[PDB]
Amino acid sequence: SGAIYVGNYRVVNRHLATHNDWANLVWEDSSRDLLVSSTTAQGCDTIARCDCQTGVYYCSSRRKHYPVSFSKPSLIFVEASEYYPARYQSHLMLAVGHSEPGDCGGILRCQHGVVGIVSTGGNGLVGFADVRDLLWLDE
Ligand SMILES: COc1ncccc1NC(=O)N1CCC[C@H](C(N)=O)C1
Ligand SMILES: [Zn+2]
Repeated sequence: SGAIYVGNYRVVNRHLATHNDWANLVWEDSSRDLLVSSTTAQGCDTIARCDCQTGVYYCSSRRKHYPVSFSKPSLIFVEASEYYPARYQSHLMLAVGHSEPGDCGGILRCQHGVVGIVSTGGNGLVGFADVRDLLWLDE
């Protein structure tokens, strides 16, 4: 679990969005595993606008943060799960690191701000849904 709170927006993994997220929907994209909902309170986070390929992510299944080197956002094949058929997920960044399904939502940050959230993993890989191209989150 986990979310990014920026301005009057909440960014979550689309497959973990709640009834309240869908009732206050701003934007969603199944190919990116992202959903953004509107909030009444002002959010605590800021979004990185950079080309960093290193950062630190929060891993809830270890109660720890780990440093990572990750690929540029790309179109990556993701195996079928209970949430989606087998498909290509876009804007995904992979790194070597630990994850379990419940780690989805953990934030990846660089020195500039939030880069994305944990969205996929397995066998010592972890994948992050990038949010740095979503410029409207800041307006
Ligand atoms: C962090 O996730 C994991 N980590 C380790 C083992 C397995 C997983 N799970 C996944 O990768 N899933 C399940 C949830 C929906 C994901 C998607 N973005 O399509 C795919
Ligand atoms: Zn950065």
